[PDB]
Amino acid sequence: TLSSQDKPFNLRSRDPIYSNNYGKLYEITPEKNSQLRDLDILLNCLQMNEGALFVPHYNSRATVILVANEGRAEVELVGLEQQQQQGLESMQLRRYAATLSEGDIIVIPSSFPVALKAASDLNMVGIGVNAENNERNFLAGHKENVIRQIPRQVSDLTFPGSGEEVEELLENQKESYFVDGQPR
Amino acid sequence: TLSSQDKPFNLRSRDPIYSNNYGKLYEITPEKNSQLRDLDILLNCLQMNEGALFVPHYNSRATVILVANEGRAEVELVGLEQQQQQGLESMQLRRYAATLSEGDIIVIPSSFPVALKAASDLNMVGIGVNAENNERNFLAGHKENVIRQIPRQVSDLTFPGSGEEVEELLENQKESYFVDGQPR
Amino acid sequence: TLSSQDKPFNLRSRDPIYSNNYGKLYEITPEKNSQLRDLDILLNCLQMNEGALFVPHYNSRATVILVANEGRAEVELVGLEQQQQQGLESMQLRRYAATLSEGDIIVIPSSFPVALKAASDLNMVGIGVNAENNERNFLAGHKENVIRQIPRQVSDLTFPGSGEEVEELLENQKESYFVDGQPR
Amino acid sequence: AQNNPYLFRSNKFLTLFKNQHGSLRLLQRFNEDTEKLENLRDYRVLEYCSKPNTLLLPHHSDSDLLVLVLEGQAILVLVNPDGRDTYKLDQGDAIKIQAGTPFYLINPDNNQNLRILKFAITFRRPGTVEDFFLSSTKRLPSYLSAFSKNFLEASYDSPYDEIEQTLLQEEQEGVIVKMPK
Amino acid sequence: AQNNPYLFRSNKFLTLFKNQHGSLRLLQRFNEDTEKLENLRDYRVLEYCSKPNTLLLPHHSDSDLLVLVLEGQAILVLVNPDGRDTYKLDQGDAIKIQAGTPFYLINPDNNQNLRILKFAITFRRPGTVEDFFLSSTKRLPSYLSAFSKNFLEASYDSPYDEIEQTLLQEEQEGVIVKMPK
Amino acid sequence: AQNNPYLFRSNKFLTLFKNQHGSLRLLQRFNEDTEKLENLRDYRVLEYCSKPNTLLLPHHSDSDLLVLVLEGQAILVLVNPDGRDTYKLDQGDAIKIQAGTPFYLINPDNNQNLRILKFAITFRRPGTVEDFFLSSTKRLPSYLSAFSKNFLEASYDSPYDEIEQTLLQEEQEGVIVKMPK
Repeated sequence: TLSSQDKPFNLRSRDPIYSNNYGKLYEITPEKNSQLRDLDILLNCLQMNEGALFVPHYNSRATVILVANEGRAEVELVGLEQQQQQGLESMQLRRYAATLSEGDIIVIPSSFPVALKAASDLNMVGIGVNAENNERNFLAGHKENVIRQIPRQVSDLTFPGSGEEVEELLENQKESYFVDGQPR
Repeated sequence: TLSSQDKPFNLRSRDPIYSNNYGKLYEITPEKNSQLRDLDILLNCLQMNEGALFVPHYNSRATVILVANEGRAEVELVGLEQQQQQGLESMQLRRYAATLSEGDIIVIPSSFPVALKAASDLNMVGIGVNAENNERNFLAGHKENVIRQIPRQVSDLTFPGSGEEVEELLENQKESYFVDGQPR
Repeated sequence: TLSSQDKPFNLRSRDPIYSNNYGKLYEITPEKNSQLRDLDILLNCLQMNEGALFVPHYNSRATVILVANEGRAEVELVGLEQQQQQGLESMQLRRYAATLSEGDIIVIPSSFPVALKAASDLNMVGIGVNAENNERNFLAGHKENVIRQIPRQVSDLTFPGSGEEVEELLENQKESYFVDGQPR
Repeated sequence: AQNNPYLFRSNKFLTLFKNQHGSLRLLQRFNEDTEKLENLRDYRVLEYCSKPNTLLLPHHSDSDLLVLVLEGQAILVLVNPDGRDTYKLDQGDAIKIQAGTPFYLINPDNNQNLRILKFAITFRRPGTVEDFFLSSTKRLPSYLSAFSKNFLEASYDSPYDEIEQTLLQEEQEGVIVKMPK
Repeated sequence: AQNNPYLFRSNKFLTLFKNQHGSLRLLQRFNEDTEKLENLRDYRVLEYCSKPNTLLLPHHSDSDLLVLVLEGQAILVLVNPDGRDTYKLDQGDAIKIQAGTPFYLINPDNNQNLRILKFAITFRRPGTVEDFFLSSTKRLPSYLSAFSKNFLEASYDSPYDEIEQTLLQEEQEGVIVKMPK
Repeated sequence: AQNNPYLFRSNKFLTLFKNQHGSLRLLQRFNEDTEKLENLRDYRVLEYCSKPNTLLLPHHSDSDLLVLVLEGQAILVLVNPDGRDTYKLDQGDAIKIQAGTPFYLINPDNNQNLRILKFAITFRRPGTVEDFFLSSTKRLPSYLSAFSKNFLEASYDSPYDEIEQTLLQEEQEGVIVKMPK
C-alpha cells in the first residue's frame, strides 16, 4: 500500500498477545502506533471457537467498544455504576449479559470485569479509548490472574477460605485466558 | 525595547503566505510560535484590496474567529449544519452571508467552506482555536485546488460534466488565492 | 524500607518556600515531581504558630483544596464568580470567611485573594489542581509583594494617597509571608 | 430507541444512505439514552457497505475518522492540495483519515462485497460528524451551489452556465455509484 | 441544604463503609450545590481512618488515586499480575495509585491510628468513584458473584459448590479487618 | 434574543465601562444562542479602546489573555512579583499576558487612540472572565478591601484610619483614567 506513505500508512493485524487453542487476541496499542498514538485508540481482533471462554478480566483505563463481526457471543459485564448513592446504599451490583449477533455492539467500561462466551466460532473487533497504559487484569486462569498474586495472609482474610484451600481453587485452572466453557 | 530582555515577548506580521495583487494573508501557527502553541491558536492578517475575492475554501481543523478591523466585507459561508437534522435530504444546505463592517465578527467553523469579497480597502484579523496542524484546502484557483486533484474518470463520475470538460473549467482560473471579483 | 523500590514509589517533603518565626510552607510541584506532572497537581504542607496570619495573596492558576488536618484556621477568602452579571458593577465583592477545624475543607479558587490567620497551633494540607507554571504573588507582606513594583506615578493615580504615601504603607511590614496576627 | 438508561448493549443504528449498490450507517450517540456513557461522548461509529465494483464519491469529513476493513479489500485515494494518495486495504487494514481530507473508496473488479468500519472522532461539533460531498444529489445539492453567482463565477473565471456543468446534475445514483466499466 | 451559599467551605463527607476499627468517607461532588467550582468536577476526596492492627481488604478503583498520610504510619501493598510491590507510608508520605490496580492498605502494629487522604482523579465518569472488592461482606457481596455459575464453573475448574465456598461470605466484620497477628 | 437560529454572525457586546477616555466591552458567549459554536465555550473577545494619554489601572485577570494591537500604540507594563517588564507595543503586535498577572495599559500622548482586541482563554469558570482591580471606584471598591481590620492591620502593620486612607477612595475617571497626562 504505497509508494507514497509517510502519513498514515496501512496497519493490519501482525503477532498475537494471547494465543492458543481456544482463541486469539490481537491488540495494537498507541505505544506502538504513531497513528493510534496521536489519537489515543487501541485495536484488537478476538478469535474464538464455539465452546471457548474468555476468562474474567477488566481493563485498567480503556473503555472498550466491542463490535461483532462474524459470530454469536454470550457476554457478561458486571457492575457497580452510580454516585447519588453517597452514603453507601443505592450502590448496587449488576450483571449485564447478552448475546451478540452480527453487528451487535457492546461497551466495556474501564474498571468492569467481563467474560465472553463463544456460542459459535467467533470474530470481534474492539476499539478501546484511553488506551494509554492500558493493562489488562485476570481473575481466573493460571496466568495474568491478579487474585493469585495476593498472598495467603491476606487471602485467607479476604476470602471465606484458607490460604491454600483458596490456593487450590487458584491452581485448579490448567490454562490461561482462553478456555472451554463446556455446558453443564 | 529592553537590553536585558528574553521572554516570550511580542510578535506581529512577518512574511505573507499569500500575496498577489488582490490581497495578502499572514499566518502565525502554533508550530513556529511559543505562546501561540500553548494556546493552540493561530493568528491571521488579511490585507485585501477593494475588488478582491478571497476565494472559497476551507480549513482542515482550525476554527476561525474573523474580526473586521478596517473596511467592509461581504462573506458567504456554507454549511451542512445540525446533524441534529438526523436526515440528509432532511439534512439541508444553508448559505449564510454578511456584509460585515468594523468591529463585526464572523466565525468560521472547521470544515465549512467560506469565501470572502472585498467591498472596500480591507483589513481583517483572525484567531484560530484548535489551530494546530490545520491545512487550508482551496476549492478554486491554481495552487492547492483540491478539485484539480481528482483524476479523470472519477471526476467524470462526480460532476454532471466530464473529466476534461471539467478539467477544462478547473485550470480556467488564471490566478491563485485572492482574485479579481468584478461583476458580470 | 524498599531499596529496589522505584517508579511511582513514594514522595514526602524536602525544603520550604517560606520559613520564619511564624510558619513553614512546603511545596512539591509537577515541575519537580514525576507523578505530579500528569496529574497536574501541587502538594503542600502549612505549619503555623498560634497567632500568625498568612499574608493576603493569590495563586496564578492552581486551585487549592485547603484541608484542615490539625488545629483551627481563620480564613478570609475574597471573591465574585459568574459571568452573567456583567456591565461591570454587577458581579461585586463578597467576603468568604470562616473557621476551619479539624477536617474541614475549604476551596481556594484560581484568582481570588486569600489570607490565613492561625486560630490555634496549625498544620494544613493543600492539594492543587492546575499547577503548571503557577505562582503566588503577595498583596501584603514585604516579599514578592506585587504592589511594591507598581511605580510611583502609577501608584499615585491608582491609589488614594501619595506615591511616597502608598510607597510607605508597604514599608511598614518588616516581614514577608507570615506575620503577626495580633488584633485591633 | 427513545429511552433506555443503564444500557451498554447497543445494537440499533441509522441509515444515512441506502441504494441497491451500498449502505451508509451511523449509530446512536453512546449517550443517547444514558448518562452512563459521558466518556464515549465525542465518538460516533459508522458503517459502510458496498456491492462489487462501486465508487464512494469524493467528499471530506468535518472530523477524524479511524477506518478499518471488515470484509473485502479496497481502494482509497486521499486528495491533497498537492495531489492524491491511493492505498489498497485488505482484511484488518486500517488507516487514519484526518478531517478536511477529501477522499473516495472504490470496490474493485470483483464479486466481493465491501465492509468498512468507520470510527469517527469528533472535535468541532461534539458527537457530530458532518459530511461534505462535491457531487449533486437528489438527496443534497453540492455545497458548491450555495455560493452567489458572482462569487462562483469570479473564483472560477467562467460564466455561470458554464459552471452549472460541474455544479449541478441529476447524478443518477446518489452518493454510491456504479463504477464505470 | 441543596445549592451552595456560594461556598467554597465544605464539612460534609458521606458514610461509605465504617465499623468497630474502621471508617470510610467520601466528600460530596464539589459541584453538587454550587455552579462556581466547575473546574473541580472530575475530582473527589475520600478520607479514610482506622485503629491499630487492621487491614483494608484488596479492591481496585476505577480511578486514578493520589494517596496521603495525615496521621499515623501505613503499609501499602499494590498487586499486579506478576508480583506484588510493597510500600510504607509514614507522615506526609504520598503515593499515586494507578486506576484499576488491586491493592490493600494496612496499618501496622502500634497504638496510634491511621489517617489517610484519598484524592480521586476520575476517568470513566465524572464524580463517580467505584472501588471494586473481592469479598462478600455484610453489605456488598463480591463481584465474582455476578457471573453465571457456568462462567464460574468454566473459568475456575472447580464446582459451583467449591467456588461459592471461597466466593461469598458472612464477612461479619466487612471491609476494615483487624490485623490477625 | 439568546435564542438565535444558526448564526456564526456576531456584532453585540456589553458595555463594561465607558468614560471619555475609553471603554471596555465584552463579547457574548459564542454559545448563548447557538448550539453550533459549542467548542468556543471558554473564549471571550474583549474590545478595548482608549483616547491618547491614558491609563487602564493595574488589575489582574482571571484567565489567560492574548492581546493584539488593532490600532495604535501602547505601553505594556507587566507587574511581576519582583519586577516589572515594560514593553512598547506597536500596532499589529500581540502578546500573551498570563493569568493572575497584574498589568497596565498606557496610551501614549498624541493624536491617535488605541484599539486592542482581548481574546481570553478561560480556565476557572469556563467562559467567565473576571477582573481584579486594585483601585477603588463607584462600581467596585478595591478587592484589597473586602478583607478585615485585624487582617488589613498586620497585613500592613499600620492603622486602619489611614490604610483606609491609602486604599479607599474615589476614582471618577475610574477604571480608565488620565495620567498627569
